[PDB]
Amino acid sequence: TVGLQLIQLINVDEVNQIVTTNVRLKQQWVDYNLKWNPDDYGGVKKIHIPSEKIWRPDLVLYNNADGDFAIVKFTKVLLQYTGHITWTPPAIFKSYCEIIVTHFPFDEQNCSMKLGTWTYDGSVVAINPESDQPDLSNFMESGEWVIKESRGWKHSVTYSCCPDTPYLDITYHFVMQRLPLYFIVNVIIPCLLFSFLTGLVFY
Amino acid sequence: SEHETRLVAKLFKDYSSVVRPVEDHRQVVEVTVGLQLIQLINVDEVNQIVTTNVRLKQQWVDYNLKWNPDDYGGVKKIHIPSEKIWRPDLVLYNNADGDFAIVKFTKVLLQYTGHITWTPPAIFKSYCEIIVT
Amino acid sequence: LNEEERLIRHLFQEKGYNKELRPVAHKEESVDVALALTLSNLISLKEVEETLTTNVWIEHGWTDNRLKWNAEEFGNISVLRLPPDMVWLPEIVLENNNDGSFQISYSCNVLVYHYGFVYWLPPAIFRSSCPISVTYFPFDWQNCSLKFSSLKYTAKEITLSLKQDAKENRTYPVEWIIIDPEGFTENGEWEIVHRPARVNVDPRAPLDSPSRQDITFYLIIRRKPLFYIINILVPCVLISFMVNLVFYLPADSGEKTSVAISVLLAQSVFLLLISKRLPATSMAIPLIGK
Amino acid sequence: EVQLVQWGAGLLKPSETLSLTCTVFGGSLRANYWSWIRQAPGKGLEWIGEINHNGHTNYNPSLKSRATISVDTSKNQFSLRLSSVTAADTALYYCARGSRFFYYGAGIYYNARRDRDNYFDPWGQGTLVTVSSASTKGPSVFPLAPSGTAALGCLVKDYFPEPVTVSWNSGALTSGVHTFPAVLQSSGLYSLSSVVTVPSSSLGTQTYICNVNHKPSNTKVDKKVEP
Amino acid sequence: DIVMTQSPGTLSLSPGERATLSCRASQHVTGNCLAWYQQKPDQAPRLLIYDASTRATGVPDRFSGSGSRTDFTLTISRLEPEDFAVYHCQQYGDSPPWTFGQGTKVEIKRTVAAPSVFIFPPSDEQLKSGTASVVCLLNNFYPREAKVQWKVDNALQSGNSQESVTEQDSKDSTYSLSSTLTLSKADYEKHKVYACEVTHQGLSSPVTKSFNR
Amino acid sequence: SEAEGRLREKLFSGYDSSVRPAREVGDRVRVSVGLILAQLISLNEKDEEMSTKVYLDLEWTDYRLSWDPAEHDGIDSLRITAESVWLPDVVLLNNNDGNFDVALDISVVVSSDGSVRWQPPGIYRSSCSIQVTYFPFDWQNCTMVFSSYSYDSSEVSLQTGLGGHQEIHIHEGTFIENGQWEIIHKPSRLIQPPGEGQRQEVIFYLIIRRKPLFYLVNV
Ligand SMILES: *[C@@H]1O[C@H](CO)[C@@H](O[C@@H]2O[C@H](CO)[C@@H](O[C@@H]3O[C@H](CO[C@H]4O[C@H](CO[C@H]5O[C@H](CO)[C@@H](O)[C@H](O)[C@@H]5O)[C@@H](O)[C@H](O[C@H]5O[C@H](CO)[C@@H](O)[C@H](O)[C@@H]5O)[C@@H]4O)[C@@H](O)[C@H](O[C@H]4O[C@H](CO)[C@@H](O)[C@H](O)[C@@H]4O)[C@@H]3O)[C@H](O)[C@H]2NC(C)=O)[C@H](O)[C@H]1NC(C)=O
Ligand SMILES: *[C@@H]1O[C@H](CO)[C@@H](O[C@@H]2O[C@H](CO)[C@@H](O)[C@H](O)[C@H]2NC(C)=O)[C@H](O)[C@H]1NC(C)=O
Ligand SMILES: CC(C)CCC[C@@H](C)[C@H]1CC[C@H]2[C@@H]3CC=C4C[C@@H](O)CC[C@]4(C)[C@H]3CC[C@]12C
Ligand SMILES: *[C@H]1O[C@H](CO)[C@@H](O)[C@H](O)[C@H]1NC(C)=O
Repeated sequence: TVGLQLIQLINVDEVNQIVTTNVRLKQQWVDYNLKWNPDDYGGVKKIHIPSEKIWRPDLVLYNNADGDFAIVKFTKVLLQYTGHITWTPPAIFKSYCEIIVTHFPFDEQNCSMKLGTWTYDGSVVAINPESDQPDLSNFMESGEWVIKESRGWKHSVTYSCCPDTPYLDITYHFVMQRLPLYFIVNVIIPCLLFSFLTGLVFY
Repeated sequence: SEHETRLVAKLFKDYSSVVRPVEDHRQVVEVTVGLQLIQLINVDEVNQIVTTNVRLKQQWVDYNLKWNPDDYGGVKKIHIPSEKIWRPDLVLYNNADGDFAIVKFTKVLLQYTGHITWTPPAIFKSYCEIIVT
Repeated sequence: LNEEERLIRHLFQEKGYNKELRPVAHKEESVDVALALTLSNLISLKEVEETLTTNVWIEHGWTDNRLKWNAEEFGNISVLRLPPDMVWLPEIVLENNNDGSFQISYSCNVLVYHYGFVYWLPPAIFRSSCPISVTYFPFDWQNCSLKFSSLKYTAKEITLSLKQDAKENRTYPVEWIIIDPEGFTENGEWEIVHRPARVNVDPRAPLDSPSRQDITFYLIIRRKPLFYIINILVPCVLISFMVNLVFYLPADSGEKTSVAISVLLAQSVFLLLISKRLPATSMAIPLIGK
Repeated sequence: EVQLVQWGAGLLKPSETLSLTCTVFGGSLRANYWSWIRQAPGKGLEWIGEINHNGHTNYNPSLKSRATISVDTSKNQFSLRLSSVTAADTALYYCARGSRFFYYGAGIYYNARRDRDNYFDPWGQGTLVTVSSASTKGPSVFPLAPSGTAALGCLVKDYFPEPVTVSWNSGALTSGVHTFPAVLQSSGLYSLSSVVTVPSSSLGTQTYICNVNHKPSNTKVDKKVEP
Repeated sequence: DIVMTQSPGTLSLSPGERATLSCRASQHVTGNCLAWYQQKPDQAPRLLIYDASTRATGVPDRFSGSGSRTDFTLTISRLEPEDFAVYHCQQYGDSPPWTFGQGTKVEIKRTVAAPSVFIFPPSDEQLKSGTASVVCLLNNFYPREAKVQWKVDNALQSGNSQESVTEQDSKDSTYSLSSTLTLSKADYEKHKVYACEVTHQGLSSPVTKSFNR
Repeated sequence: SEAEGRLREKLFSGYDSSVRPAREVGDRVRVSVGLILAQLISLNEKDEEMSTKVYLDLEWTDYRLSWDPAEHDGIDSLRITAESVWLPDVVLLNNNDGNFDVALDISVVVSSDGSVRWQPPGIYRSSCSIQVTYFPFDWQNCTMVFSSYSYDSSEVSLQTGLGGHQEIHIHEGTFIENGQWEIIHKPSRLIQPPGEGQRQEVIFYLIIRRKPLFYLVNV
């Protein structure tokens, strides 16, 4: 189970078409060989283990622009006695987003993050969304953008050559609206003043 | 060098880099510290940061790292990696946006008497009050 | 995964796999390493720094006969995912980087098939040197290259080649950069015109040199000059042409030289604007500079 | 258990086109390369060519201009066509399974490659191919008359095409019989002899008859051999 | 492109002995990719060894492969009656074309035995048709090496005879050979004495059988 | 590779890569130092530093890494990861950014007689005092000083790589020429200590002339 928490929208780079965000990538799965009976260990029902010591899914941001492709912050995992593992590493995602500049600075963007297991197909590792939407409960307010909509979709692709091997991904998309006050004040009003001053020569 | 190989094996057989290198815990480790300024890289007045290239020569004595040269073919001084031994943890208190401690762990020169000389390099980005009057 | 655990134990523990040795029967043999490159996206081309930033996926294929097993004996397992640090690797690096990052970014798992074939698709962000021809700027096209070779192995130890497609009645080599039509979207300022791939061998270099062999992927890219047109060239050209109005101004207006010198000042401001956008190279004067 | 069954006409005339077909049972053509190999009498094995299920072929350089190998996956068959045959192409032809062929990857990375294990473990039964300008003919059978053991026999001369069978006394006499391999004469016809050694004391008392059969001519001869 | 040469050519060895067959490559065989095949009469070749050392399925422990680079060996520890066949080597490590060796036949060794020689004149029936065949039989000899010469009135013949040899007998393990001299009837009548002279290591001196026409 | 594995196991039994190879006390390791310039990346006048991409060329001998080829299937050389062998701690002393080391350790080539050759890549930022008097019609004298950081001249002796030109090697075909700088001279020199702690140096000098066309057009 994969869930995305968006902590902050750090920056939108319209030139290189890169969205940089701070995220937490919650990943939940059962490990068959990491079960125990708490009664045999003094009632210990959960422990904390280094993530480097265990198998993990190899989730990669497929549409990475120029940042890290996979998790580099190997924080500890919470392991329950039932073998359930929760791992919530942080990351800074730099994702490509096709920026349409037609209505700039009154523009709206649709920036996505496509996540998938790089080397495992759907017949060995299956990924499912945790929720229909990204978790925005701990989202810091942006002084430049307003997130109008957010939604996560799972996609499964089967190629005609290999009908028994689906390839899975989860794409989280954000529809965002620019706040135009900075450009209105700093750019549009001076240009309007010059345009008005242009006509005064004829009087 | 077979003699130096044997000596290095012997010195670190039962060595501990955790405890201070003294025969008795009530003794004080005496460290001689010298700063060599190689370059004044930058004086940023806007952010009030001085970047300098330095060597931080540190000299002390490790009681447990001693040997008789006659037992090792006359080897009197060796170079060993600094990460294996106890070192003083010098820190730049007024570090602004650089490293607090030494991060470039160059080799130490060790004499048969246990005298250690360690001369690491560093880039000190220190904080200085810039009077612009 | 009793069977995968048993198979990994058999391949590595029981048979004593040594990743430091190449997969050859004798030292004089060379390992065939096939390479292909997928351009995920062209991040940028910085003219002043003369640097190309790209996101690429490097498809490696080779054979390791020590990693062979008969699948029926191991639960019909046909493929294994393994960390790349467990197996021997062909240490392919970007030779012509200009930042010191020679290697791939994410060391993903290798896919090892039961017939000994090793498939490895690491992605990478590369920053490579691309000297810039400013002669026709902003109507210019550039020619960048990504030169891949091995510094830890020479032509005596590994033989580099392009990916050979063999799905049809005639095999052929993949002599171009792969661009996925669904996963690729063009850079906002650069359009790819050509994207060839070549195996370069220096006849004069010795076989035991790392510089004997390389595989180079080239990008011929055309600038899309709409931004520079709209925001620089039309204002600059119109303001420069505006100076000719002084000949139609009567001398009694007392405002001819003011108009002319003001046009000169505006051109100076434009030159200040343009000086910050191109490198200070001496091969040619840029077209806008001309 | 993969089985290879060959068929095709073995008897051809110079300048014609040999055509052979090999059918696979117990397996598909997709998983392997498939080769044709010829063995001349008193000579080593010679590889002609190979094909996979996609129709990708490799050929011996000495036979590339005349040999064409094709594949038909619907019937699980692959065929050899050798053009402009001469007497030098007379040989025992085999089909066999070569190296394994595998597919890997998905999408634009889907590809195929062969394994480096091109040894021929399963073989066809073999088809004898003879290229002659000769015409079906029956043998003449002549006695080799006995002159303490005696020898006698029958000369089976000038026949085509192989084979002839020879027995003695309707199969009752087998001890001491030697029937020689046929020799091909310059005329283009085959000759052989069959001989038997017997006690010289039996030459007066025992009858010796060689029974010769050549099916292409329905030749059936019982030749009594006596001193 | 790679030429394979099998050195022994023919190996006459007794049952229960140890056989060693050699294969030589004109070029390095990459990866020790060498296969050994066995071929009995009237049968297709059967894979014995692959990868130069690995026994194929159903291959007894008596067969063992070894060697590397350009020198490879097949060893049969104890020879059984069923192991007397033709053995081939093949290389598959350096792309097509795939090439074999010329083969090495392993024969059974027996006590040297001399041929019994017989000569047969042409039959009246054959002469009626205009040709004359004279047959010389060498029966039940070993080893295989033998020489037959035809003399017509003490004049050595050349070009007008053909030989045929049987395989080794299933029991005694010996060989028989026929030599047939073909003449026109007209040439046959031009001469009186027809003779075949046989040399073999079991004969103290050459044996002649002859007749007078 | 099994024979190579046996040779590797034999060579590295009891081998200490942190110990300088000296068969007798007082023996000095001769290290031949040369440089190949792959790209003159830049000369930043504001920061006063030259950025270069190079390949070092370091040659020495390690008696412990010798073998008889006839006893090891005719193997007369090996490629070994550089961290597994003793290296001379040769660094760029006059680096400006604080980076002393090579970009990638790669492998060493070890011959059967104990000779070791190492050609690691390096991206270097070296301090260069800019002579500003005749800018932009100026020429600069930017040095790259290479020396052992720890071992003294009594332990490791340096010499200019040659085999003999005392120059920076530039490959005529593959060299990335800088569009703002022309290389006039490119010598190398061995600097002895004055007159233990004394250390030799190998200095590679780049005398470069700026091509001032831009400043002629824009200023
Ligand atoms: C901003 O941009 C983002 C893009 O980055 C954009 O996001 C799109 O949002 C729309 C919704 O508005 C998405 O469309 C929905 O996708 C749902 C998921 O589709 C996938 O999963 C389907 C289910 O798979 C399972 O079940 C099927 C059987 O049902 C089975 O075969 C599978 O194996 C599996 O078990 C799957 O069917 C679907 O496959 C379809 O699409 C692919 C890709 O085009 C195609 O190749 C297939 O042939 C097939 O057509 C896919 O894999 C889906 O459930 C959902 O369906 C509802 O709506 C449709 C409307 O037509 C109804 O018909 C249907 O009954 C449902 O009610 C819908 O299609 C879209 O996929 C997003 N895109 C991406 C890439 O994330 C935002 O909208 C943009 N925001 C703006 C502009 O405001
Ligand atoms: C391999 O396949 C290609 C493609 O089918 C064949 O090329 C075609 O052959 C037909 C002959 O019937 C021509 O009409 C076509 O014009 C050819 N080209 C194409 C693009 O179809 C090729 O002949 C095949 N090779 C063999 C030996 O079978
Ligand atoms: C006086 C008017 C024409 C304004 C001045 C226009 C000047 C700046 C010229 C110089 C080069 C010109 C461009 C060169 C090539 C093309 C062709 C086609 O792609 C559309 C127009 C476009 C892109 C031109 C637009 C106008 C242009 C930018
Ligand atoms: C592999 O082995 C299993 C167990 O014997 C068998 O059921 C299966 O059919 C075999 N083949 C494949 C491709 O699974």
